[PDB]
Amino acid sequence: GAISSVLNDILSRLDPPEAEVQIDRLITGRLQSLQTYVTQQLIRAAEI
Amino acid sequence: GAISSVLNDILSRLDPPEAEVQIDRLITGRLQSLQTYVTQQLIRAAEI
Amino acid sequence: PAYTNSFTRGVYYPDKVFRSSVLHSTQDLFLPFFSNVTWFHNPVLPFNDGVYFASTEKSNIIRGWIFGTTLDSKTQSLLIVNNATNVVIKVCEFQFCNDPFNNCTFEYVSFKNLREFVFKNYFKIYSKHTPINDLPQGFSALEPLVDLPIGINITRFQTLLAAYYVGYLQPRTFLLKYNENGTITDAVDCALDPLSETKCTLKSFTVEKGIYQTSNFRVQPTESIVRFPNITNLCPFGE
Amino acid sequence: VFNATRFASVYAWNRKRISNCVADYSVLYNSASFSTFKCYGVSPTKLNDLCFTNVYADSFVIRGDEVRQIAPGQTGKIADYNYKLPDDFTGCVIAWNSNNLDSKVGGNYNYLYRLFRKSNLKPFERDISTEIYQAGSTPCNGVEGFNCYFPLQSYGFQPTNGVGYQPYRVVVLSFELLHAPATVCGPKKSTNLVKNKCVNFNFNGLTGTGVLTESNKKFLPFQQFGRDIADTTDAVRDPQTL
Amino acid sequence: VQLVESGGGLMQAGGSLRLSCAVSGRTFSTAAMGWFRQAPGKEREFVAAIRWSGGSAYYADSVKGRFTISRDKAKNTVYLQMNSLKYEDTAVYYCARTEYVSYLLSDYATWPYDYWGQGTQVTVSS
Ligand SMILES: *[C@@H]1O[C@H](CO)[C@@H](O[C@@H]2O[C@H](CO)[C@@H](O)[C@H](O)[C@H]2NC(C)=O)[C@H](O)[C@H]1NC(C)=O
Ligand SMILES: *[C@@H]1O[C@H](CO)[C@@H](O[C@@H]2O[C@H](CO)[C@@H](O)[C@H](O)[C@H]2NC(C)=O)[C@H](O)[C@H]1NC(C)=O
Ligand SMILES: *[C@@H]1O[C@H](CO)[C@@H](O[C@@H]2O[C@H](CO)[C@@H](O)[C@H](O)[C@H]2NC(C)=O)[C@H](O)[C@H]1NC(C)=O
Ligand SMILES: *[C@@H]1O[C@H](CO)[C@@H](O)[C@H](O)[C@H]1NC(C)=O
Ligand SMILES: *[C@@H]1O[C@H](CO)[C@@H](O)[C@H](O)[C@H]1NC(C)=O
Ligand SMILES: *[C@@H]1O[C@H](CO)[C@@H](O)[C@H](O)[C@H]1NC(C)=O
Ligand SMILES: *[C@@H]1O[C@H](CO)[C@@H](O)[C@H](O)[C@H]1NC(C)=O
Repeated sequence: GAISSVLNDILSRLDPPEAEVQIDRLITGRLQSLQTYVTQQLIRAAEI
Repeated sequence: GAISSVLNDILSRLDPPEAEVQIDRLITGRLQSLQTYVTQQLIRAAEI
Repeated sequence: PAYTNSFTRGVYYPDKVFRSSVLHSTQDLFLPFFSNVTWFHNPVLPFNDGVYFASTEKSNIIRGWIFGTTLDSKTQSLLIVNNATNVVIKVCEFQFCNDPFNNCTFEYVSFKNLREFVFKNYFKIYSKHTPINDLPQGFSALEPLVDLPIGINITRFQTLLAAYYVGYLQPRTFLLKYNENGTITDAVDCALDPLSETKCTLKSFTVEKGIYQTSNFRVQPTESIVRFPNITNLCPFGE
Repeated sequence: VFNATRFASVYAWNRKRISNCVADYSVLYNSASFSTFKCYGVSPTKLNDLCFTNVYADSFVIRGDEVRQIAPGQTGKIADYNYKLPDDFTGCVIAWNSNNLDSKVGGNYNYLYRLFRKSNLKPFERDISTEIYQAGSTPCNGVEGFNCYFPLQSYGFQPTNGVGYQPYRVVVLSFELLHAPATVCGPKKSTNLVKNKCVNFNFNGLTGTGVLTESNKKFLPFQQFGRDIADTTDAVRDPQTL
Repeated sequence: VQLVESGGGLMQAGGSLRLSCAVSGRTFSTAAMGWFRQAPGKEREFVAAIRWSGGSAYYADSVKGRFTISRDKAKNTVYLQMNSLKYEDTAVYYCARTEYVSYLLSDYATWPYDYWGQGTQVTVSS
C-alpha cells in the first residue's frame, strides 16, 4: 500500500514527513512477512 | 510510532481527535505483541 | 602527555530515575574503560565531547576552570572558581589573563584527596570525592551536583591552580548494575571487547559456557558510482 | 514576549527562556488577538495541568504566506536557512498580523531574511553570519559580484501590501518535556495528600491511579521519582514536600 | 535622521577632493550609502554605493579608477575620494542612505533611496 517497494526511491523523492509514513507501511509489511515465516517454520520444525 | 509509550501521558496531552490516533498505534503494537506471545506459547504447550 | 589507565573510571548516574536491583542499558557519553588519561602536573585543552577531570590533591592547589570557545574577552566564557567556601560560577565576557592564576546575565554562589568530575553538554556537572592511598584501582559512581542552563558555546577549556588527569567522553553503550539501594556498583562497556558485547547481549555479568551470536559484520561501501548514458542532443539554446 | 515593542529578524530570531513561574495559558488560548495558534503533540487546555523544566519562547517576524513554514518538516527559505523546527516538535506556534506595527509608508526594510546558505539549518540552529555566498566556482574572498552575493535581504513591508506580504509576528513555545524537576507549571491548584487508599493522583502532570504509602527507598537528594522493571513509575517525590 | 554633507568645492582638473556625509539622529540600521550627482540642466545620476556591512563598493562606469567610496561605521560617515578630477565631474553631489538590504550590490545603482543630503557643489576648473 506504499508508493513504492524500494526504500531509496521513497527517501530520494518523498521528503521526510511523508517518507516516514510510506516507510512505516513498508516496515509493517515485511515485519508481518517475517513473523509469518517464523511461525510457519516453528510448526514445520515441530513436525520434523 | 506514537508520541509516548504511556497512555495516561497521551490522554493528559492531547484531545480525543488525536489521542485516538496515538492510542490506535499503541493498541496495534501491543495487540500484535500479545498475539506473538500466545502463538509461541501454543506450540510450546504442544511439545510439553 | 603521560599515559596512565582509566580502568573503570568515568561512571555517573545518567538521569534522575531511581532503579533498584535492576540492570539498565544506556547510550550516553561515558569515558572509555581501559583507555588512556593524559597526565599533567597548565595546558589549553579542546573540549571536543564531554571531559573527565580527575584531581589528586595534596593542599587543594587547583580549584577552578574556564570553559569557552576562545577563552577570551570577545565571547562570554564560563568561569568557575572555588576558594574553600563558595563556588563562584559566572558566564560573562571576562578578560582572561595570558597566564591566569561584563554582560553577565547568570550568576551563582555556593595525594590523598581524589576528586573526580564530569562536565558535559547546556551544562551538567557530576562529581565524587574519595580518600586514597597513578590512577586508583576500582569502581565508583559520580552523583550529579550542578545543572547550569547557560547554553554557553564551549569547544575549549583550561585549569586554574597537585596532579590531575584528563579524559574525553564518547557515545558508548553501557550496562550498569543498581544494588539494593539504587547505587551503581558495577558496569560493562558494551564495545570494549567481544566478551563485553556478549555480556551486553545477554544483559548479564555472568556468561555461562557456550557460543553466542552477538553482532553482524558488514563491509561498508568505499565510494559511490554514478553512471548515465553519454550526454548529447542538447536543447537549442543557441537559437 | 507578546507585548514586546520590537521583534527580531527571522534569521536572528530571539530566544527567551521561561523558568520558575506559573503559566496561565488561558490568556493566550482565550484571546482573540491571534490568527494562527497551532499546538503540536499537546493540547493547550491540558497545559494548565502540566509542569516543565523550561520553556523557550522564540520570537521573530515573517511575511504572512511564510507562516505555514513555521511547522515541523516544512521546506522553503525560512525553514531551510532561517529557522528550522525539529520533526518531533512538541509545542505551540502563535502568529498574528502586524501590519499596523511593522509596516510603514514607503516600506519598512528593518526586517531581514537569509536568502542563501550552503546547507539547510538544523532544528533550532541560529545562523547570523554575513559571509559572502559563493554561488559559483570562483572564490569571492569577501568580495561581492558575479556569483558572489550577500546572504541576507530585506522584507518589503508596506501597509498597502497584500495580506500574503504583510508582516506577521511569530512566537514559538517549546516545552522541556524531560523527566527532571519542573519549574514551569500551570494555574491548577494543589490539595492535601491521602495515604493508604486507592486514589486518582496527579503529581506535576504525572497522572495515575494507586495507593500512596510512605516508602523506605534510599532516594538521592536530586532523584525525582523511581521506576520498576517494566518502565512504569513506582515511587515519587512529593513536589511540595521532601 | 539627517545626512550632513561637507568637503568638495573648487579644484583644478587633475586634483583630488574628498566629500563626507555624516548620518545624525537615531537609526535602527543602515544597509547601504550612495553618492549621486546632478550637473546643471541634467538628470541626477548614480556615482557610487557601499554596503554598510562588509564595505563592498559599486561604481558608475564614468568614475571607475578615479573615485573611491569608503565608510566609517563608528562615525556613521560615508566618504567619496574624488581623484583625477575632470570638468565632467562638476555637479552638485548628493549623499543617500537606505535600510533596504539587497543580496545584489548592483541594485544600489538603481534603488530609490529613502534619505538624501542637501547636496555639495564640486567645481572643476582648468
Ligand atoms: C562555537 O564558537 C566557535 C568560534 O570559532 C565556532 O566553532 C568553530 O566551528 C568551525 C566550523 O566547523 C570550526 O572550523 C572551528 O574549528 C570552530 N572553532 C573553534 C574555536 O573550535 C562556532 O561558532 C561554535 N561552535 C559550536 C560547536 O557551536
Ligand atoms: C571567595 O571570593 C568571593 C568573591 O567575592 C567572596 O564571596 C563573597 O562572600 C560574601 C560573604 O557572604 C558575600 O557577601 C559576597 O556576595 C560573595 N561574593 C561573591 C560574588 O561570591 C569571598 O570573600 C571569598 N571567600 C573566601 C575568602 O573564603
Ligand atoms: C544499603 O544500605 C544499608 C544501610 O546502610 C547497608 O546495610 C549496612 O551494610 C554495612 C556494610 O555493608 C554495615 O556496616 C551496616 O551494619 C548495614 N546497616 C544495616 C542497617 O544493616 C547495605 O549494605 C546497603 N546495600 C548495598 C548493597 O549497598
Ligand atoms: C597508551 O599510550 C599509547 C601511546 O600513545 C596510546 O597509543 C594508547 O592509546 C594508550 N593505550 C591505552 C588504550 O591506554
Ligand atoms: C555586551 O552587549 C552589548 C550589546 O550588544 C555589546 O555592545 C557589547 O559588545 C557586549 N560586551 C562584550 C564585551 O561583548
Ligand atoms: C553563442 O555563441 C558563443 C560563441 O560561439 C558561445 O560562447 C555561446 O555559448 C553561445 N550561446 C549559447 C546560449 O549557446
Ligand atoms: C511550600 O513549599 C515548601 C517546600 O520547601 C514547604 O516547606 C512549605 O510548607 C510549603 N507551603 C505550603 C503552605 O504548602
